[PDB]
Amino acid sequence: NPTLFVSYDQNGKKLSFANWISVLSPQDTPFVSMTGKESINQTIFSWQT
Amino acid sequence: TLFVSYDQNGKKLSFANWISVLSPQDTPFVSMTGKESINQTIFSWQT
Amino acid sequence: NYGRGRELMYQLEKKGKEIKRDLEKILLSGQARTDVLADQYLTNSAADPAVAGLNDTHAARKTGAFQFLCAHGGLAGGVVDKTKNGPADPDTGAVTVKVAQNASNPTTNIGFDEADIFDMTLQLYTAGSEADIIMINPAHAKIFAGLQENTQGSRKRIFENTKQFIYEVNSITDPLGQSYKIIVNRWMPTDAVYFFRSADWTQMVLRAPKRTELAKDGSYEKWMIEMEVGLRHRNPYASGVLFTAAGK
Amino acid sequence: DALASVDGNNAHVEGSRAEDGEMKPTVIKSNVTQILRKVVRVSNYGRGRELMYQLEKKGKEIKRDLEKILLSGQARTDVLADQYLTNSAADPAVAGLNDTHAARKTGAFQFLCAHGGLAGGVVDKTKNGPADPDTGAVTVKVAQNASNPTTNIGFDEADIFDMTLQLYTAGSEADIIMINPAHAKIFAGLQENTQGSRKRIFENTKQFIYEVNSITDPLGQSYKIIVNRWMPTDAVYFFRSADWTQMVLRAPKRTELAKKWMIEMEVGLRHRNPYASGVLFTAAGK
Amino acid sequence: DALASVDGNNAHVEGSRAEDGEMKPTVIKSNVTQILRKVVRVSDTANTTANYGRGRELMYQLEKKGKEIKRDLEKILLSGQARTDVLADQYLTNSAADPA
Amino acid sequence: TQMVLRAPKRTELAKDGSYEKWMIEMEVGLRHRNPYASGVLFTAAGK
Repeated sequence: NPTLFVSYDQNGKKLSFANWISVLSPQDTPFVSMTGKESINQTIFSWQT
Repeated sequence: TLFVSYDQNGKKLSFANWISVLSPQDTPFVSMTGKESINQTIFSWQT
Repeated sequence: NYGRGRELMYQLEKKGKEIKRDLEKILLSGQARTDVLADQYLTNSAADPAVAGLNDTHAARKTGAFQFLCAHGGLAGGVVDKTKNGPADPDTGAVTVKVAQNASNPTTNIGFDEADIFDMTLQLYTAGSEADIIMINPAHAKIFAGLQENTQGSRKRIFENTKQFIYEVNSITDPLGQSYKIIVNRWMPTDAVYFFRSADWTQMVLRAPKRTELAKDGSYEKWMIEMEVGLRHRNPYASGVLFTAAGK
Repeated sequence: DALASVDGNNAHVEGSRAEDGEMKPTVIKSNVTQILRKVVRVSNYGRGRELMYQLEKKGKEIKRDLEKILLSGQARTDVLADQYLTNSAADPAVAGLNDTHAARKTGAFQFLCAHGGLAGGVVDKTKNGPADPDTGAVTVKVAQNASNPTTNIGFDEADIFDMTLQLYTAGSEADIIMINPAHAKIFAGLQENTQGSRKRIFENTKQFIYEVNSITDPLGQSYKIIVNRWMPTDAVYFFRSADWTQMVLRAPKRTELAKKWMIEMEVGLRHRNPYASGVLFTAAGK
Repeated sequence: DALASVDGNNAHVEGSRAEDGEMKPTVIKSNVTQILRKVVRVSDTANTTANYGRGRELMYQLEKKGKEIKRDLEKILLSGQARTDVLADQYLTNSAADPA
Repeated sequence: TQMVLRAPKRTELAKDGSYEKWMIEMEVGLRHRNPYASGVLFTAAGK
């Protein structure tokens, strides 16, 4: 339509989304993630105070 | 926790201009003779 | 899609992050222990009493946190009472958990008084824990900073033509020669502080984080994450905690 | 929008029997772009060619206007609110008359920073923002200067540290703070006090440095301060480089109308996440 | 979209171009892309049993069902159907149509 | 032209007490261009 270019009636638009998702969430685990493991078999363990 | 990562769908695509055309392109004179152009606004011929 | 990649791997990573956050909160919280096994013939006679024979519900399953008394005073039913001073260890005599009052400060400024830290350190010293670490949540570090501000003039800062200003404190030295470092965690009850110890106090996992799934009923994309971690302390009278001043 | 909550207890009894999950997927946010004209109209000691001079002057003026607007409290207002597409209707009564022109208004800074209201077209400067479901954090709060009996309009000594705490809880990682020169005196005097716990020293020094350009909350978050005269006096901002981006559609073009000189710059504002940046209004409660 | 309305007369003036038209997002909505379904629930004794003409009943019924779904698809594309799904596309300014 | 979503494929879902289930899950769709481009002619005895 070379006569006049109009914008409000523009059909078949392109939403122009963003290829990224800000998933910011607090998850640091400073020390508790760096303690270790003592894998066991049962679920009734103890430590003999 | 709870990573699914199946619903991104960040397509963000635009239109493609798939419109239809109905243009007849016979052009008999332009194809056979060529180009001819008058200069004045009025033209006459004798018979 | 336009911003999403897939509906399974994305959701799977989501659930993994969520399960890690859940574990982090559960370990450092008031997750009272609730078990049904009142075993009496233990100590090298491992058996389940006649009860719990054929039934397969087994609802109650929890651990840790006071109920898991952890050297606390007392809890009110299914909720941990953050108002009960701990017992006295007969070894030397020391309470590792107490509740200071908010009378030295206004009746609306919930927090410590700069003297409870040293009291806790002395209690630990008498108990012989040798703890040197602090896990505290926000809204209480400002106390660690302004301990040298809410005074009469005795303590004071200095700024020698320096454009920087600082209210950060990540270490203190007890008068007993015990150095303590501060580390901020956000999964706390925002009303207490933990004088926990180093990695010596470790946890143990029975079923590591692993995926399973059922095949199909008519149609679905089911998945599972069923880690079975558990916690463990060591000589509960060693470490200690300090609740904040609320009143009663 | 956010990650899923913690939910606290997650014990189980050897059985899933789920409810199709509680995903509750993200929310889709958008923004609009506006237009700036700054027309030029020409109808001689040293100026000579005044055209280029006035053109550069108007360019600087439009840049200043952009810097003033993007930091205002405007709120995007247009016929479309959440159904921006409406490809079916899309203002059907537009073609044929072409005189239904509405005014494109873009979203401002204070509108995208997790606001809690707006006075029609401006953000309300007396109402704190809501809380994000991920972790309880109020990134927009009404300042409360508990030092004076509501007489002086100034930041409290511990009102920016509250913002730092909230951001750390929400995980913004911002490290910049813009401020109007009508408030730098506050941070300048903050290095001193009357109780006697904070005081400068001069050990045979021929200098009187009275300035602050760095802060570190007890949480260990550094914050660099910068001054900008194009901000509203009754507000302070907590910026961050990557969290804010400037979207542009039409670059500044020097041209003329249909068959004078003029400029036309289509620009819009984008913000990665509302609960990342922080704003704080300065006033007394009433 | 629209192409033209009328041809008529082409005489024009230097100012007879006031205005004509309006603007509203396109009315092309969507296609729902219906789905098909064919299943069997053969047992084990059935798959193990034998019979004349065919072998494992399971594969026989599975192939029959494949042919049947092919026929069903071929027939559906020719019958009279109209889409009325509740997932109205409605893009474009109030896009993504997720208020329901 | 058609609008196959992923594909026509056969696969089994979770079984039962000596059952055996299978599914196809074929998903397609049509696509006409210029609705005013294909002819239709019904047959009627009258109106």
